[PDB]
Order: sequence, then structure tokens, then C-alpha cells
Amino acid sequence: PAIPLEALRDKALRMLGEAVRDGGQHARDPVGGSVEFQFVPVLKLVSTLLVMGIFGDEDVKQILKMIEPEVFTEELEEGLLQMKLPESVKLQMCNLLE
Amino acid sequence: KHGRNHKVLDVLCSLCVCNGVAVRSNQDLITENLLPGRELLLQTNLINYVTSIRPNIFVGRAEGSTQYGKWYFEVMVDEVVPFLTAQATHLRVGWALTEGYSPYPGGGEGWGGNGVGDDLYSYGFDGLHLWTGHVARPVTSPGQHLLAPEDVVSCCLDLSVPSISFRINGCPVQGVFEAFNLDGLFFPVVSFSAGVKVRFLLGGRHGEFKFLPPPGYAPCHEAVLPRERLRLEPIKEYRREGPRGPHLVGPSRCLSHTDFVPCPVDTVQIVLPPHLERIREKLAENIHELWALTRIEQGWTYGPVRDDNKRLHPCLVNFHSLPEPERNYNLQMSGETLKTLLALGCHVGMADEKAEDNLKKTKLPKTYMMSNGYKPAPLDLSHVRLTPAQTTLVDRLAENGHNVWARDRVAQGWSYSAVQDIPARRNPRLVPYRLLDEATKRSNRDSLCQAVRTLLGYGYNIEPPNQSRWDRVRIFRAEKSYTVQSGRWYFEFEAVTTGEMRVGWARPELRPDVELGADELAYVFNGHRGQRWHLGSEPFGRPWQSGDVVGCMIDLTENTIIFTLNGEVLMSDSGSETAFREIEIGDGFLPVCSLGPGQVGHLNLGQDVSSLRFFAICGLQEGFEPFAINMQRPVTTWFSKSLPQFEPVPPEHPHYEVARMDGTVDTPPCLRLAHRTWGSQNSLVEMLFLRLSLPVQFHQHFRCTNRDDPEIILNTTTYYYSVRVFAGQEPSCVWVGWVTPDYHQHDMNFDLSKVRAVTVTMGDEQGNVHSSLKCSNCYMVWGGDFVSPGRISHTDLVIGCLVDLATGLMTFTANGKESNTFFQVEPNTKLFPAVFVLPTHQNVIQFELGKQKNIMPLSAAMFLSERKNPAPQCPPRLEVQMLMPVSWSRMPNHFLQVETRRAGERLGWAVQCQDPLTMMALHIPEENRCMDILELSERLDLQRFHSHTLRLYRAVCALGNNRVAHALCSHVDQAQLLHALEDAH
Amino acid sequence: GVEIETISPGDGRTFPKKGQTCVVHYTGMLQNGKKFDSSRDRNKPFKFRIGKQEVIKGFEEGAAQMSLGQRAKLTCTPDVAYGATGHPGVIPPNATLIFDVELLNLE
Amino acid sequence: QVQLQESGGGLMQAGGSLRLSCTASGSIFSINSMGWYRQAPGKQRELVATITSGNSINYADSVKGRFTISRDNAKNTVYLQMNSLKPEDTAVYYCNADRVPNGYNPWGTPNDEYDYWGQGTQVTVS
Repeated sequence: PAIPLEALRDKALRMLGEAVRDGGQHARDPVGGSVEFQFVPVLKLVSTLLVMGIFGDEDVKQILKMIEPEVFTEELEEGLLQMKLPESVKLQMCNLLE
Repeated sequence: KHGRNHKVLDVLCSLCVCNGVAVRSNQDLITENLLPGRELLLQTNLINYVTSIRPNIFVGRAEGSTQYGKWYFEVMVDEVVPFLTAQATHLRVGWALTEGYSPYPGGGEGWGGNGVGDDLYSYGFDGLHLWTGHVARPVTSPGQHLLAPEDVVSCCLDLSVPSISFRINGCPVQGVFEAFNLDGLFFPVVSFSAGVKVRFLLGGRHGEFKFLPPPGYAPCHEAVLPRERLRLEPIKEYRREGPRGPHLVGPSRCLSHTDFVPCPVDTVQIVLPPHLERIREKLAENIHELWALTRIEQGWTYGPVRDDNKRLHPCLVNFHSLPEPERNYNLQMSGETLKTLLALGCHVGMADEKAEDNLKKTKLPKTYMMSNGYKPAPLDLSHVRLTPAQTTLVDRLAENGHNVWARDRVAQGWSYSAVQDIPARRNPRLVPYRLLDEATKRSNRDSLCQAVRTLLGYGYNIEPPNQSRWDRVRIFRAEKSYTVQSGRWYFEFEAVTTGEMRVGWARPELRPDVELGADELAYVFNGHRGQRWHLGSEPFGRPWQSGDVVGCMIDLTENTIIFTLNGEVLMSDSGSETAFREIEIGDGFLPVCSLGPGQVGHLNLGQDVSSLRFFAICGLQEGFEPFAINMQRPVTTWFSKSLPQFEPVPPEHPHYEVARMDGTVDTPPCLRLAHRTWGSQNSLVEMLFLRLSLPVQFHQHFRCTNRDDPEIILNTTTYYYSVRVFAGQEPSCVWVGWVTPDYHQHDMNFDLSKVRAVTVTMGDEQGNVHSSLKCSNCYMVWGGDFVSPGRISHTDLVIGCLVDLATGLMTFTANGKESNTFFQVEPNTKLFPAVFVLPTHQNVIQFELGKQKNIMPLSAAMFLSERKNPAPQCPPRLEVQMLMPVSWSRMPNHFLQVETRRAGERLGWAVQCQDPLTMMALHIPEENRCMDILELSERLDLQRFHSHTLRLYRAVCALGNNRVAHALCSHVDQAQLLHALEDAH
Repeated sequence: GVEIETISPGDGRTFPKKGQTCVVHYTGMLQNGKKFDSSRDRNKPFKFRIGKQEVIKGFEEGAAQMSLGQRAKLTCTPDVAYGATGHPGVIPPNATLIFDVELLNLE
Repeated sequence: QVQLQESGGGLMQAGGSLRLSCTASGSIFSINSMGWYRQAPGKQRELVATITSGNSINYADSVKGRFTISRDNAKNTVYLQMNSLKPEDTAVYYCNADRVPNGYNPWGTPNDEYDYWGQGTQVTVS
């Protein structure tokens, strides 16, 4: 079945960015009831869209900045790797780095 | 046949795929045999929000009522946006009933919001259909189109004969409602979604009617009560918007149709002690003196010939010297006054030791200049004043006089109107004395005040002598996911309106039926009368005032709860600061508040510490943290909704027990009800509404249609089920029949005449009717009719109900005798078997699911898999459910922004709404009702079942089954998935 | 056949003919009010052409019977619908289909 | 309930004599002051001479001409006679019984508004 892929990619990117921002600012009501429920589905969707090749150059650059704003930069915000995460999130970012 | 079990779903998932290899045949078979039915599996969709607005005009009729029957109003449409946010805009106009019409945002029954016409208490029109009982019937009009901009709708109501008619753009509407219940008051109502703009026209000052009213129909604006001004308000609400923030509001107080009638006390037959010739004459003389003094103060005088323009008193004598009629007028004045006093608890007398001679009777400033002057003033007020009880007694005397006056006014045939019209027999002051304005209240009290002072001076020794319980309380609590089991927490509650509020800390298992503090499930403080409730009551602290903030702190390290009023810690009688102590943590605590009738409050948990008042005064440096401080989103709260619903009977219910006996000799499977504590102390008896958990559905098309004959058994469509009333239980207190899914009446005085009923009739252009359909929600027969045919009789009463799903009719029999009562329904209707009983014996009733000759049992009708099986059986899914008055509901996070403001005297009152608001709804097929998906946060069984259903969807779609994916796309669409992706709750 | 009932009036003169392209925003549902189709969820009008029998015969007759800009309700009896061989997992093997169609942008 | 049936006052030319009979059927209590009102077509309602028990008659502006009003308490019957006529006299006449005696009432508004109207009849002058 068909589905708008550009809008889905933009929505997933915005959701991942806002999830990272919410994770940085510690709160007592994470989305889904826990950090794992907040992060695993979004990471799975992002990884699927990335391996499928939907993301463009700018989107890939934004994802790289989200993963690590210091290492991936071109000539404050906390990267996803710096913050403490459960093992499922670790598996998802391992897939991303693969 | 067994129910909603997730293990069967797991079995199907294991059936679909094993070891990474997909079996296409199993997937296709499961998809074909499970999905198309769209039953037995919960459904999901996206719906809009609907809000209703009324013009605050209540009209009804009763025996001896002071109101008027016919009424009429106008509604004009300015802007309508069709298909906003993927759904058609909702817009209906009609009448609604005060009692029973309580719509709520979200949830509801029927795949979306109710609005107008989705219940048997409201009747509406939307330009193409007549809406009633959640049923839409097409109607013929010269202009047949949906409600468009620049369209005008005329709505009229007749109470002499129940009938509501509509007229669009002058063109009459051929369909009319009829024979609806007249209990309660009717008010205009409009229901709408986002993207509409309408305007009410009630005539007179507020708006101008586009078309003239039909003869005999009064404008709505004439029905406004004198005490209040015209204002647009929502029907009911549990919250409001204010400068401080969301103000939690309690239940409101509404009038009744019987309130308008006058009910005074008759005093004509009252006899009097021998005081008439002794003191009644003196009272009459004092009245003459005061009244003549009032005339002398004005320009009135006393000429020999009576004249009004010349200011000439008829008698024109100092002493009244009136003839028999004129004198007996004041004689009967004082006689009726004494009769009214004696009718009440006051006892008259003249024990004053000749105080009449001691009276001054000389306050004559010589202002009189003619014959009927020299009116002595006793100065009775100067000698003795009036006690507060005496003033109250004057008040009830004036009320009684006004009530008897209203009684004759109704007797002759007068009615109430906002504008006075003598030729039309309309008077704006004939409403009861309580409903009267203060000006006429003072106008009808001065003379009685003077007479009562005269009595005091003369030595008078007169001395003045279940269902609604749920509706008068409303409980708001924090969600069960925010339970705290450690630390120190603080929140605040502001009492805007003083009285009947109770704030404190509850437990996760707190019930909505019980009051706060009555049970051990909550530690609460009541500031109206200054006490604390944990189990019972005990004085503590001081009562609060308007605008007072009470801060509640709890520490589970010290196991204590502390209440502070305006920054000062409240203390008990002994001086202890802690209201409660030695509290076991248990499962945690939650913020909770309870509001009574007509009460408002502000619950500040403290998300923003800056807005939290009095926190620095006490709590900030004591180590207490505000409740819900660091979370990003506001706390979701759950409120106690008073909508009765059918729920399964708990196995541990102290009073009622259900036995399941089956397979016996010469007896079909049956369910028997018993009373556990009958004939013993601490036993409660009350009406019980029981139903079966599974319905039977009629066919779509009504195309007619010893040992049992197999051909007839295979060709029959009728079904049978019986109810046995045991010996010792009164047949006069049993009602047996069927109920529609939308039955929410918990009346403790239930009678067969209290059921909803409305006949919708469609006519042609010339007025010759061609269709008249009756709609109700309860089809039962009363055992009283059967027993009356003929103490305690040892013979049981067997009442058998027969239904025909093809013809569409149901019949009732008792003791094998056919009864004259029969009922007819419409296609695509499902009815649950039900009994309403008042227990009066240890053994009450027995549902028997059996069969007769050539008649097939209810098991086939209920279950598709056994449609052709004549053997009766009772699968575990079949269960007995009882009605429950109160339940818990989830408060929506966002609400519509309805803006109401009067446009002008010629334009009327404008209502607009433009901000969209959508929600995701989960629908139960069998019960035909839906709730918010977020409500699954507390329903842990439906959540698990739905999760396993999604897993089954993934399993059948697994491993490149694109056809199954296409089939699934119809059940779960793109919009639902996109909405659920960003759903933060 | 197909029963047509108007809901909102249309242009009234620009009726479609064979060989043209019509876009429609519709919402399909079962006879018992069980929704299964809606073009508004996809946020994309459905495009089709009269004469190539890409869509069911009842849908073609309903679309051709009504004019441009008209919102109307169509009832499709099973013999013009999928009939006995209905959509597996979507449509029961015997049911009539109710559609709420609105014609726009005729070509 | 006190019902005042008023009959008479047929159409007559100027100077004609008209007799009107008013009968108040109801409770004998508070039977007094069987006054008369007249509402001209599309005009204000004026007060005709009011007669009360005890042979008390109160006149006003509308009593111009030859008005003879007499009442009997035995059967609550009022026999109004209008011997003359004027073109302006055309109005709908009503017979109204009120417990207020001689236009005086020290009780207050509850008894002032305690009034019993009647059907009345149309009197027309050519």
C-alpha cells in the first residue's frame, strides 16, 4: 500500500528531534510511560526509513547532528549518545551506526 | 462463545507463522473468517467533538402550572464550513429536556459525540433528517439540502398535544414528533462542531423573527424569569475557564415543572378563638388609621362623593363608619390574617394587660385638613421591634397570600409572560413568591409588617414552630499513574464559592459512589464546616471564606497529612498540627477533591511554582515539593460521571448472589438470583435492573417469514426465553422484557408509565400521514397484570417471551396463556433480555434459557456458531449484569473554544466556533458504544486485548502478504496511524 | 440498481460523459453503518474515467447520473457491487454499499 | 371561579336606549364592586361608572350622557342603561368583579390584582 513518504520522513524527523529535546530536559512523565517506550519506536521508524533510502542529504545531516552535534559538524544541545539510555535504545543506535 | 481471551489470539498468531516461514493458507483463512464481520473485535476510528448551547429558556406544563404551552424561536446560519478535518460538520437545532439530556465531550454511544437527537430526551433537525433516539429518518421538504449559510429555521413547540414542528425558509417540514414524555422542562438547543456560525432569534428586544410566528405561539423571549437576565450558557459542564486557570465546577441546580405550580395552605375552614369582636375590630381600626395616614401623606382627601381625580375618599368620616360590605371587607381581612396565623404553628392571643390603652395613639402632626383625618399612630414599632423569627413569619404570610393569589389566577386561566398583556390574560407577576423579584416582594409585605407589629403590641403570643444523591456530588481525582509512595508532596485548592467542598488525599481504589472520608480510602478535609474525615467525622480547624486557599501536604516519611489555611497551619482541639498520623503507605495516594451543588473551585497541583501561592510561606523551606512540578504536560484528571450503565455483578457482592445451574432433568440451563441477607439486620432492599450480557439482532429486511418437527426447526425464526418468579416474591414488583443498548434510567420508583416513548410521523404535502414509527428503549410487561387475573401462592409465575427476528415482533405469555401485550420494532435492532425487580424474598427470579415446540432457543440467536443447534446451552460469555449509577470517566485534555456574544437588538445572539478538535475512539461492537482510547490507561484488560489484536494484525500481515496488508488498510487507515504516531498520551 | 439521493445541490448543467476524468471525495460504508472507505483520510481525491470499467458499475452509474459540485448519497445493491465474490477481509459476501460522494473538478 | 356573563348593548343609532345585563356566577364570598370597563377598537381601555355593594356609584369621564347603572346582590345582576348615544361610544364593554370595595384597598397589590374579568359584549354606535 502507498503512503506519502516525504511527509512521513519529515514527521519522523521532527518527532525524533522533539523526543531528543524532551529526553535532554528531564521530566517525570516520559512519553509512553518510560524512556524505552518513548525512544524505541521512533528510532525503529527512523532506521527503517534510513535503510530504505528515503532520507535526503539534509535529513541525513540533521540525523548526524542529532546523534552527535560535536563529531558531525561542518565549518548546549546534548547528543543521543551522551545521555543514559536502556539497552533497547542501545540496540537501535547500534543498528543506525551499522 | 467464551469471551475476549488473549490466549486464543496468541494461538492464532502461532497459527499464522512458524520458524520464519509464513503459511499463506492459514493467514488468508484467519483474515477471511475474522475481519469481515467487524464484530467481537474492538474497532478504532477518528471522530470530531460536538458541543451544545441553549438560550436559558425553560418551558413546561403541569397540573395547575403558571406557564404557557405554545412557544417558538428562530435560528439563522451565517457561516458553515463543510468537511473540516476529514469529517462532515455537525449542526443540529431542536429542543432538549432538562432531565436526562447531559451530553459529555467525547465518548458517548454511537461512534461519536451525541449532540441533539442522539437520545430519547432531545429532538432535533439538520435540514435533511429528523434525529431521535440516535436514529435519523429522512424528511421531505421543498428545499432538501443540508444546513447552509443564509438559511433560517423556525422551531415551534406545542404542549397541549405533544408535537414539535420545524419550518425551513418558510417551507414547512412534513415530519413531526409526537407523544413524547412531558416530564421536565424543555429548552431550545443547538449542537455543532468546529467551523460554524449561528445566531439565535427569540424576538422582542433580542433579535427579530424573519417569519411571523404561527397564531397562538408565543415568542421564546417572553418566558424569561424576572430574577435572571438572558444569557447563553452550555447545557452542563464540569469545568470552566477563569483568570486563575481551569476552575473545577460542581453540579448545577435546576428547576422542575412542578415548581411553577402554587401549593398554598387552605385557611377558610379554620375556626378562630373568641378574639374577633375583642381584637379583630381593633386590628381593623389600626389598618384604617395607617391607610388613611398614607392617603393624607399623598394628595388624597375625603370628600362626601367618591371621586378618583378629585382625590375624595368614599366614607369621608374620621371613624370608618362603613356599611356592611365595606366594613366586612376589613373584617374578613383580619379574619383571614388570623386564620393564616392559626393554620401555621403560631397561636394567637391578647395577653397584654391593656397595652392598647398604654399605646400612644396621638402621633397627629395636624397634617390632615378634612374629615377622615386624626388617624392615631400607636407607635407600636417604637415600643417593641420585630424579632427575626417574626420577620420570617411575615415573609411566609406574604408568600401564602401570593400563592393563593397565583392559585386563583391559574384557575381563571392566566399565564406568565415577560411583557404584561391584559387582553391576552398574561401577567408578569403570577410566578410563585420565591420566583418573584424583590420589588414586588417588598410591595406585598409592608401591610403585613404593620399588622404583625400591631399583633406584637396587642400581646400576641405567636411563636413560629438515592438517585439525586449521585447528582449532587462530583469527585475529581488525579490519574492512578501518578500515585506517590515516597517523599513529601504539596498542592493547593482555592475555594471560589464557599461551601460543600472536600479536599484531600485518596487511594487508587477509591470508589465514586461513596462520599470522601466515609470509607477508609481517603483522608479529606471539609472546610464548609471545618472538619476532617478519614472514617467518620471529627472537628478540626476553622471554616474557610470566599477566595481562601488551602494547602495540603503529605509526608510518607513521617506518615502524616497537614492542612494549612491561608498560610497558617490548622490545628485540632488538642492542638496537634498534623490532621492525621500513623498512616500506612499501602499502594500510594492521589490528590482528590469533591464539589457539591452549585460549587466552584481551583485545583492547583503546582506545575509552575511561580503561580503556586503561599508555597514560600509554608512548605518551601520545610522540604515539601509541589505535586507534579517537573513534568512537561498538565496532569490528566478523572472525574465521577453520574451516567448509569450496566456492569457485571461482582462475585463478592454482599447482598446479591447468582447461581448457574444447568443440565438437570426436565429443566433447561438457568441462572437464579438470590438475596444473601434477606430477613436480617443491615439488609438493603431497592429496585434492581438486571440484563443479559448478549443481545439478539433483528434481520436487515423484514420479508415476512411432542417432538419438534425438523423441517420447521430448520425453517423457523422465532426464539423463546422464560423468567420464573418463585413463590414468596410478589408478582406486582417484577417487569420482564427487553432493553435497547441505550438505557440509562436508575429510577428508584420505576413504573411502566415512566419509560421513554416518542412517535415520529411523516406526512405528505396535503397533510395525509403515511408513516408513524414508535421509538422507545424498554419493551417489558408487568407481572401485576398477570397476578391481578388470579396472599403468598406456592405456585411460581412463569413468563415466557417470544421474539421473531424475521417478522420483527415480540409477544409475551404468562403461565402458558397468551397475553394481549405485543410489541413491534424496526430492522437492525438488538435487544438484551432484562428484568426489573424489587426483592421481597430470599429467592427472587430465574432466567431460563430453554425452548418450546417448533421454537428455537436463544443460544442460536446469540451465537452464530450454533445457529442450527436446537440443544439449549449456556456458554461462559452469557452473564447477568446489573445497572450501576456512578462510574469514572477521563477528562479531555483540550476543549472547544465557543464564543457567545449578542450581536445586536435586531441581530440576536451570535455563537461561533472555528478551532478544530478531534479524538480517537474505541468502539465495542456488542454494546454499540465507544470511549476515548486514552481511557485504556486505566482499563488494563481491554488494553491487553487490543495489543494482542494489533499483534494478530501484524502476524496476518507478516512476510510479504500484500493482499492481507491491503485488506488491513481498510480497518486501520493512514489517518489513524498518523494521529497515533504523535499521540503523547 | 443504484439509488441516488441528493445532499447538497451542485452546478446542475455540467454533467459528465464518457471519456472524461472525474475526481471524487467519497466515504464508503456498509449497510449497518460500518465505515470501510474514505478518501478524506488519504487527503487525496480519487480519480477515475467513465468508459474503462475501472470501478464498479453502480459507482459509474451514480457518478454519471449526478452533476458537478453535487453532494449525493448512493446505495449500491450487491449485483452491481462485488456480489458473492466480495473482498476477502473487507466486504462480506452479501451486502449493499452506501457511498457519500461529492463531484468536483470535472475534466 | 367567578364568571361574569355580559349580554346586550346591540347596535343602535344615536340617542337609542341600550340595556346591558351582567351576571356574576361564582362563589358568593368577595362579591362586590361589579365595575365596568370599555376598550375602544384599537384604543385605550377606559373605566365606566363602577357600582359596589351598598348602593355606591363612582363615575368617571366615560359616563358622559345618560348612564344609569344599578346592581342587585341577591342574584349578582347589574342592569346598565345607556339612554343616549354618541359615535365615539362604540367599544367592547366588559363587566368585571373585584374584591376591592369602593376603589379603596388597604391590603396591597395581592388584593388589588385579585380581579375577575368577564366575557363582555360589543356596543356599536352608528
